[PDB]
This record gives sequence, structure tokens and C-alpha cells, in this order.
Amino acid sequence: ASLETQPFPLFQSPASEESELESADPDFYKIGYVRRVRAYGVEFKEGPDGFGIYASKDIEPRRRARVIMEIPHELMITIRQKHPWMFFPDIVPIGHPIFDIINSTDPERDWDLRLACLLLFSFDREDHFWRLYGDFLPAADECSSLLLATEEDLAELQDPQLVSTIRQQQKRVLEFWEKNWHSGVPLKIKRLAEDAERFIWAVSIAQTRCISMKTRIGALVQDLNMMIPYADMLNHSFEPNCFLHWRPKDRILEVMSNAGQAIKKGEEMTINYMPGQKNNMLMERYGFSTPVNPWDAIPFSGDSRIHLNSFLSVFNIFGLPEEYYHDSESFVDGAVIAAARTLPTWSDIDLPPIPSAERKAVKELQDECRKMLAEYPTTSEQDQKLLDSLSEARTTFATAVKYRMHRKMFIGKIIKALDIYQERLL
Amino acid sequence: KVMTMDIERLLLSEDNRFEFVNSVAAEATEYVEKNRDEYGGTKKAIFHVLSNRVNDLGFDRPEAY
Amino acid sequence: IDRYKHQQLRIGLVSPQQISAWARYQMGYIKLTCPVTHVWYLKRLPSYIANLLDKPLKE
Amino acid sequence: ELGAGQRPLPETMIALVRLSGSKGNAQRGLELLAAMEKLNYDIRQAWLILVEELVRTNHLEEANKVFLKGARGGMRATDQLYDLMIEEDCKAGDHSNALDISYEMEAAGRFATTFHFNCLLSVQATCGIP
Ligand SMILES: C[S@@+](CC[C@H](N)C(=O)[O-])C[C@H]1O[C@@H](n2cnc3c(N)ncnc32)[C@H](O)[C@@H]1O
Repeated sequence: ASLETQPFPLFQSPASEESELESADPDFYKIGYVRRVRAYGVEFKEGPDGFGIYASKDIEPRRRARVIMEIPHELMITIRQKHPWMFFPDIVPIGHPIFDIINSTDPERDWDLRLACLLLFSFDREDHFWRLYGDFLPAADECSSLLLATEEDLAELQDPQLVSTIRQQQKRVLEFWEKNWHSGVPLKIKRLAEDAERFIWAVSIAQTRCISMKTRIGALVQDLNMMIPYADMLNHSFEPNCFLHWRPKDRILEVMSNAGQAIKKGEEMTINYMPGQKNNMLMERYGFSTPVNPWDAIPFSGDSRIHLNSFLSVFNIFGLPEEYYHDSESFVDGAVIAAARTLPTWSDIDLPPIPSAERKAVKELQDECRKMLAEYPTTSEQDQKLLDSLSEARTTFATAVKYRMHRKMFIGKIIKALDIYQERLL
Repeated sequence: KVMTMDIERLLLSEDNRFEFVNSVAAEATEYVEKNRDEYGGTKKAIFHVLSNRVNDLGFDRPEAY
Repeated sequence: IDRYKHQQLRIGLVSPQQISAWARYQMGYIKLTCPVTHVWYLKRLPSYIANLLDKPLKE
Repeated sequence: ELGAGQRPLPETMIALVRLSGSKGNAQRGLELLAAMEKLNYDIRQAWLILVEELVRTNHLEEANKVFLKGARGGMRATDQLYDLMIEEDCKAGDHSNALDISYEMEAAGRFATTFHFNCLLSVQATCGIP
């Protein structure tokens, strides 16, 4: 099947308007399998939240990490992270205007614009794999990245600093398009993005799908920002069961299931896109948020403080602050780990917590959290209602609602955590 | 028959052929130290190491194929 | 990082003390009645003993 | 509390291990750290504390014993603890342990920097065999 055009992801799943994980169109895997992609024990599934990787079999634990996917380098797109721009699939002919445009980007501010230029050129380069793959990228109406939002959404975002950063991103992108897609460019550039919408879409995809790694291309150890057509279908998790790895002999990106972890049929195969970034950073770049984000922060200014070590032990949290994890030993999750990283806290070599003054601090910080919730016009479950029923699934608007809801739900978990901490301190 | 493709796969996996073969020799001698079953007939410790490692790669090969 | 395997060989002339210390299984020695020059150092040119003493080899 | 009670909360074990490492008593340290296995608690932080307190208590020889037996057990020390322990060993001239710890550090994926090799060389220069 090394030909054909227009394979597509059946839009039966994005029909949630009246009110879940059907298989992706078999051609979506076939176009890879014909090109030496291999998926081992995993299946592409198509929810209304788009694609995901799910284990199609129970996978036994293994001593080394076990391969679950292999993607060959020929199907990837790459830009060098550092100034001397080179392309290792080398799609772009020498002296093509694309190189002049891509050079006119800031070396470190505009890597997304560079990747967007490559993505568009790879839609124009016939019989490049992304000529076929672009149909499976989310269109401009279904991409979650807030670069496609407008003030109608950002008013619902209710986060003026993040609204300002999104506005700056959009301004930067549109200014770059206006500067470099003016009427004087060759047709072999004007046809890449004849309107601003095509470019802002391409940038939003480049942002939401950019992996970055240190890699070895033969002898050259180098830093790449790259797009991998089946590792970018992995969904985020801060407790990932998989990680990406590079083989340089045959230039394969493996997706590896973690060593010593068993996984179950129908489990989502996920990766840790960027470790240690607050939810507002995931909204800034990727365009999503998660309530269990274990690095989120709260603008506390209280002199009330809680005994950190007792907060850990009451929730059986273990490890150093960079390491905090929870074990089998049940509401404790990434949001409680975020709480331990975020609450105004004190610690001492062995000194025990004052059982009274810690309850006083609990009450004070709980009323602080309550006034923080009171700074929003609505509760969490009102946004839950506004998501269990919704007018038109406007993806940017629903993403802003998910953001706000997640934050409130978080602060709620903070309240519940302090309550259960006091009760369980007995 | 097929086992050498697994060898090549593992040779392709490891970043140094000599370091890979050193690690196989180490694994075999620690196997024959941590277990003292004779394990020396129709199946051999080297093939066992290769089998277990390709099973870590996820591939359905039995012990000594 | 390197396992720093260090080993070295030394060749050297042996003292008469070591000759007495000799006493693939065993070694022995002869008590020479007179000193005797090592042919590798007198004869085999350039004469090393002559190079020390600054005497012509004929001497 | 064990004989007529219930499993201790982690700070109990951590505090008693710290009292060991700050007093000496390193055998009691290892005995209790091994007893922590039966609680399924995270041994990493307790072992780090035991090593750090032993180093601070100048109990360097048994600190080296507990550290090497932990590293051979596959635990990774915090980077500050590798750097401090290597430096203090090399100040003590204990290259016999400094080099071994450096191999375990490399095996833990903390690549030895110019600081660590400077520390090793500071002792190697003493041997008279250049
Ligand atoms: C690397 S891209 C994957 C593309 C996505 N599978 C699609 O259907 O286009 C990550 C995207 O998946 C979604 N996503 C990421 N992390 C998620 C999470 N933790 N939960 C739900 N959706 C998530 C967001 O829409 C985000 O833009």
C-alpha cells in the first residue's frame, strides 16, 4: 500500500455533541508498517480527545525495559536545537527559500516557527511520509493549543498572565507570517501557508508535538528538536509507564515500557512530555492541563506553616523533594505530592509537630484556600456541569474550562488534604 | 536457525559489541554462580542469556529456543 | 571511569646477592674463582663497559 | 512500640537511624536500616541520612562501609553526598575507597567531573609512581 492519498481518522468518534475509544483507521498503522514502523502489544485508539496508545495485551514485567514501539528516523522531522541549522532527513534542498525563512527565526525563541516551517514544507514535499501523515494531525478546529484561541476563550481562561503570554505568542506567530509570507515570496513559499490560519495551525502542531532529545547521528552527538509520527501520539502523564530512547546504529526511536513495570490491556501508554513544569506551562506550550500535576504551585503568602515531614508521613509520601512518590502502602495522588511541594511548611531535624498549632495553621491555610476559591465566580462542579454538557465542543474554550476547573479542583484537594491530615494526625 | 537474528538484534541494541559480549559473559558466569543446577545439556547458559535478553526485548523465544 | 589496570615489567642486571638468593622447579649457581665479564657488555659493539670506562675496546 | 503496638511511622525509624549516625554505632545503623526493609518504607533517605551523619561525625571508615554496601545494593546517593564523600575521602587519603565510590558513581550515571578526578589525583600524586 505504498501510495494512495487522503486516509483519515473517522469522525464518528468526534461526534460527542449528543453524547468511546474505537480503533484508529487501520491505514493509520499500515502507512507506518509499510515503512518499518513496528508497534508491539499496543493499539491506536480514537477517542473524542483524539488518538491515544493503549496496550492491546497484558505485558508481563521484564528485567530490562521492554520495547513497545519502533519508529525509524526516515519518517521523523528534525531541527538542530542550536544555531547551525541542519536537517537530518535533509528534506530541504540546498538554497531553498525555506532556509532563508528559517534562518530569520530567533535561535532560541522561535524553534516552534522553525518546526512549523519544516512541517509545512513536509506537507508540500510529495512522497514524504508526512504528506500522508498530515491527515491524521488535528485540524485547526480540533487542536487544543491555545494559539488557536481568541479573546472569547481567554476571557474564560481567567488567568491574566497566561492570557498575556498566549497573546504574545499569537502576536509573534502572526508577525512572523506577515513578515515572511508577504506577496513577494515565491509561489513555492506562498503555497505553504497562503493564509495566517494555516501557519498558526502549523505552529500549534509544532508546539504540541515537538519532542526534544540529545541524540547521536552516526558520530555526531547533538541536540535535536524533532517530530516522531507515532511517539507524538503518546499522551502525557507525570507517572509515565514509557519513555523514549534512541538507537544510533539503526536510527530507531524506541518507545520503551519501564523496567519492572507490568501493564494491563487497555492501559494508556503515556510519557512525561516535560518533567517539572507547572500546569500553566503545559497550557502555554502543549495546550492542556492536568489536576494531578505534581509540580503545580499556589500563591500562598501566609506565615502559617505545616510540619512538612508529618504531611509526608500521614500520606506515606517518600523520597527527596525532587523525588516524592507514593506507593501501595487511596486519595493520595500527584495533587497531594504537589501540596507537599507547595504549602507553606517548616521542618526541623527531629522536632515533632505541635498538635494544636498545626491545627491552627490548617485552619488558617484552609481559609486562605477558601478565599482563593472565592476569587473565582463559580465553583468547580459548575465547570464540571459545563463540561458534562456543552454547547458546541469548542476545543479551545473547553480547554480553558478544563484549566480553570482543574485549578479549583486542586485547591479543593488542598482543603481535603489538610482536613484528612489533621484527622489522621489523631 | 533463527537465534542469530536475535543476536544481531541485541548487537544492534547494545552500543558496543565488545561491551555487549562482556556483559553476556558476566551474566552467564553469575548465572552459573547464583544457580548451581548443572544446566549443561541440550541447553546452554549463553543461549539462555540471549533468550532472556530477547524476551526483555519482548520477543517470544523459549529458553535456548 | 577506566578500570586503570596497571602492571609493568622490569629487566635488569642481577646482583651477586640475588645470585646467592637463587638457592622450572629450582635454580643453582657456580662460585666463580675469578670475575668474568658479560659478553653482551664487553664484546657486542658498541662496548658498554668501554663506554663507561672511556678505554678503547682493544684495551 | 514493635513488641506491644504497631508499625512505626517513618520519622521514628529515620530519627533513630539519625541518632545512630550522629552518635556512631554504625553497626546499629545498618541493623536498623535492614530492619526498615520489613516496613516497605523508602530506605534511600534514611541511608543518605546515615551516611551524611557518619561523615559529619568523622566516622569515615564505617561511613565508607555503609555507603559501598548501599551502592553495591544498587541505591543511588544524592549528588551532594557523592561530592562531599569523595572530597572527604581524598582529604583523608583513602583512595582505596575514593576510586571505588567513583566507579559506583559512574555506574549510577553521575559522570565523574574534573572535581572528582582532581580529588583522585590529589591522592595519586602521593604514591611516587607517576
Ligand atoms: C503530543 S500531543 C498528542 C496529540 C493528540 N493525541 C491528538 O489527538 O492530536 C498532546 C495532546 O494530547 C492531549 N493531551 C496531552 N496530555 C493529556 C492528558 N494528560 N490528558 C488528556 N489529554 C491530554 C492534548 O490535546 C494535547 O494537545
